[PDB]
Amino acid sequence: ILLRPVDDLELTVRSANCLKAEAIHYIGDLVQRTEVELLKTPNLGKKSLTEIKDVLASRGLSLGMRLENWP
Amino acid sequence: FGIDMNTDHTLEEVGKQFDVTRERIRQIEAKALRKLRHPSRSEVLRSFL
DNA sequence: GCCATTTTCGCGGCTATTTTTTTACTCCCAAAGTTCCGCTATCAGTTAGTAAAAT
RNA sequence: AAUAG
Repeated sequence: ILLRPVDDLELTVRSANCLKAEAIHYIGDLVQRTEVELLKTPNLGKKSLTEIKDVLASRGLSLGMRLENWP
Repeated sequence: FGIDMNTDHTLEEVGKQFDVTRERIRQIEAKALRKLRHPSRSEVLRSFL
């Protein structure tokens, strides 16, 4: 799951484009940032973050999980 | 595409289903193909190529 | 009209594996149906652009 | 046809 790219998350066009603009390439990268990075992402709206956290809740993960030895 | 049917159909009679709209049927077909092209639900069908 | 003799008819084991065959030969013409290239024209699909909507 | 059983 962690090694899977963000393109497996079924994100919207704007959400995927914003995450690519932030150069997030893997799920582990995204789940290591919380709102500290995502809410400050340019062009990333308020409803977008709600959608992302709903998706992660569907996948059983959350934001800002602390993982060692990544990558 | 004619799946589970005797004949294939063009956009006109597919629109004839509920809303006769070629531009709409074309958009929904494109959306369906885009969702089926997502790697989350296409690894099963990828093995048949 | 039955007793014998001659004439057809059908038969002669099961599994494998190596590998083609070959003569013989008019012509022309007019009439008819078919094909192949090129062009037209229509419809449907695809794609580019722009406005509508949402963040 | 030839060959093996």
